[PDB]
Amino acid sequence: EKELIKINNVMIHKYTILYTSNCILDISFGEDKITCFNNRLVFLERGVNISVRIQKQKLTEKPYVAFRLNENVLRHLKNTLMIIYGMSCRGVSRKIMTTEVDKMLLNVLREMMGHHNDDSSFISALIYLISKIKCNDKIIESLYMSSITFFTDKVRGVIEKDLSRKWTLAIIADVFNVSEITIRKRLESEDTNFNQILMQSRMSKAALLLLENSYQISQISNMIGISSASYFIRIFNKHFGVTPKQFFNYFK
Amino acid sequence: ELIKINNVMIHKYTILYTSNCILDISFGEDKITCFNNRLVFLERGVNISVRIQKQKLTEKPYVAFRLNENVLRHLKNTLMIIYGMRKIMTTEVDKMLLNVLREMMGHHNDDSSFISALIYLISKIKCNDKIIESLYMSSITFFTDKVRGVIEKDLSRKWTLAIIADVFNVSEITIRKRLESEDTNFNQILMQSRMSKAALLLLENSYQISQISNMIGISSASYFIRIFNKHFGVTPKQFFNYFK
Repeated sequence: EKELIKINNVMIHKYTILYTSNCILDISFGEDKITCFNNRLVFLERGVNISVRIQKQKLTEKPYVAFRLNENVLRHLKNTLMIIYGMSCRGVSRKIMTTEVDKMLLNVLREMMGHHNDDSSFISALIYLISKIKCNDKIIESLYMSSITFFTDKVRGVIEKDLSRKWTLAIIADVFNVSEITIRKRLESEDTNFNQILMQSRMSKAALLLLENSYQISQISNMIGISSASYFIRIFNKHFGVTPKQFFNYFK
Repeated sequence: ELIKINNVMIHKYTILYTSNCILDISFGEDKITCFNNRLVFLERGVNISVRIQKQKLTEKPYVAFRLNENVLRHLKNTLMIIYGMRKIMTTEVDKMLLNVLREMMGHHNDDSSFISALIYLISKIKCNDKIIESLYMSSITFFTDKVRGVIEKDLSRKWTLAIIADVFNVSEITIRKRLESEDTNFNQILMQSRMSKAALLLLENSYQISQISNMIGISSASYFIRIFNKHFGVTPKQFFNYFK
């Protein structure tokens, strides 16, 4: 295989926490850059766009461990911790943060991995994890910032109910009962456009499907409303700077 | 080594780790046993007897956590969030719990981080539903509660049912009857208010019983000691001997 990879156009759709089990992680956020080694934790503010360069330690193994917080769970943390702590602008050091993982936490993380669909015990274990972190002040700010719902999210959340649907601005306009114009403007106010949001959401999904049981490219291509498997690989590659195959191989 | 201790009333939710003791709990006339190395979950407001057996004599038999006002107020909003929408319980401790316990002990006066350590621990115990429910129960505010606060304004002060009437600008009948609908009496509340302060003070400093007797508003030091032994089934002396 190969131990280095570089991936672009990575929007963080949901607050993500990374533990660099097996890899050293260089994150290019805007004109800034940020580095995560080895046994360590990374907090990624919802809604950042990045490039990343990942160097593996062991090539038999998957470069890091990932926690995506769905919107329910993110809402629960935020409220919880804003009662427990509180609200004593934001760039770089406030969005992407790292911290050293002592053996205590390492095993807390192991427990958090076990907890697929047990959100009770997961939000619990996370509150505690965060209680063990220095400069958790900015994590909790970061969670506040990540809770804010934008119209973009409203759109995305609809789209994402079925990505394979053949979505058009015209359709979405209709979903909001608002003029086609309005949608494009509301998005522009939030510095995006529909077809972009659609690209993103598809390519995200595409990527998450690869990393699974796995399906074939046609399947996945179909699953995200793309016609040609050959064609999909093209857009995917242009988007992440890698083909679906390279990517699966690196991660699965 | 071994001691038997009676009529122990819990004002604020309590957990045990039986680090260095095997603990046999009489709740009602059921008797419950926690072997060495066990967690124990104790509804606020309960009255029990315990028989405590130390393994090593140079340690305190156990670790006890008693929860204050802020803490359980926060738990409620918070665990309500995390769960959403059966008095004494015991359970086994793995290495994970065991360490968290340690860290709980080290959050001397850290609200935020203890609250947090706690929430997680709860979530790691089977049938915690019951433990969370026990925490619901303990959050509810009663009249007995309001009284104790007022009694606690100053334990040494000369409380009579008559003076309490004065203090709430209400009849003495109101007082005793609101308690009777809660199936308790003023002197039991006053008993345990004083016996609480007393038992706690014994282990805190090595201050004289005279001082303590002053502190809880008892005129005779002789009088105190006999109330104590009749309450807890051991004298002030043996009790300090055991736990310190």
